Amino acid sequence: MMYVKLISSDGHEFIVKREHALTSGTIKAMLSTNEVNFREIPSHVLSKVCMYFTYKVRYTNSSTEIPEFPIAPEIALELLMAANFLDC
Amino acid sequence: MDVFLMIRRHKTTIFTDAKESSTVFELKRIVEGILKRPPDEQRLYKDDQLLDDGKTLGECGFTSQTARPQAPATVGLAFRADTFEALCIEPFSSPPELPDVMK
Amino acid sequence: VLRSVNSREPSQVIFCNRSPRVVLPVWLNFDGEPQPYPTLPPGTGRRIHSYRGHLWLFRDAGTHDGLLVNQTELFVPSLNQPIFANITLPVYTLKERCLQVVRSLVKPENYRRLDIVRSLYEDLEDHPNVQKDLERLT
Ligand SMILES: Cc1ncsc1-c1ccc(CNC(=O)[C@@H]2C[C@@H](O)CN2C(=O)c2cccc(N)c2C)cc1
Repeated sequence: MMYVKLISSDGHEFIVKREHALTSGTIKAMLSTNEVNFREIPSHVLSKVCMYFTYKVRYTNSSTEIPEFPIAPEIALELLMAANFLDC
Repeated sequence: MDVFLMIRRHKTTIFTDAKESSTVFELKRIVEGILKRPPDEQRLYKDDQLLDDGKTLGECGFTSQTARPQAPATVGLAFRADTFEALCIEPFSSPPELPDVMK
Repeated sequence: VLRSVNSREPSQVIFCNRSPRVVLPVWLNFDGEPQPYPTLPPGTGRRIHSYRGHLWLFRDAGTHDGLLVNQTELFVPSLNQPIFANITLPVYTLKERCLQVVRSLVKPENYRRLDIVRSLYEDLEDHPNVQKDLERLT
């Protein structure tokens, strides 16, 4: 269907558009019952990953003047680790 | 004008977008298609404020410049069990302390 | 290969910084050597004198992060009314944006002290640089 579920290590369930989640080659491989469990990605990180999907779809080619994607210093290392695993 | 939202209930977070001109009821129809609960079994909130069905998202304070793709606005959600449960949103996990090397 | 053409034909340009970064314009000279030019604060514009066939690129002045100009990497002034050069942020990959934030918080001597896989230490150390972008070239 139109949406997929991404579950964080702490059990938060993130429901996102399939097309948004398929932007990650890792998630695409993990999907192929429309649900993926991330045993190592906590909610304060996975919520940011979902916000990145929305940002990327909205600002890719183009409409001009792209804002900066914000990342709080406290989440930066774990988000880097997740972006590296997800190929984001 | 598109608005970007997080519809949150307990440990569930729906990432979706809607028009600023769209209604609270139309957002319940979106929730219904995902969570399989009709609009009459739903209550939508802006912080602690119960949102009225016929009001637009824009009138409810969800604007294109505040409900951003990279920083979406939160809409609270509560279901009817028949009585409605109290609004409850589980916080996301707390980030660890900044490493010495990062501070 | 990547060098300005010595046309000697004037071309007026507007460098318009539509990014939240301090912008470093870089002119590629006749030998293909990068020449840095004065910086542009976040939302500023400058009317500058350049030449047809001259090559320019735009970087973040502090970190050397890559920027786009008219939605591409290189800007070449054409026949003139001044030519508008719209400098913007690219949609960085989440990994590249994360690497940018980590580099802004940790001194390069301290990258090795981070609890991350070796390949990430190498990604942090492989900071953006004009020379590496110029090569290649293909
Ligand atoms: C004020 C400002 N803020 C951001 S940039 C900037 C600025 C400042 C000065 C200029 C003057 N124009 C140039 O120096 C142009 C530019 C290039 O085309 C080279 N070029 C030449 O005059 C030229 C020509 C032949 C050989 C060589 N060696 C050069 C330098 C232009 C831009």
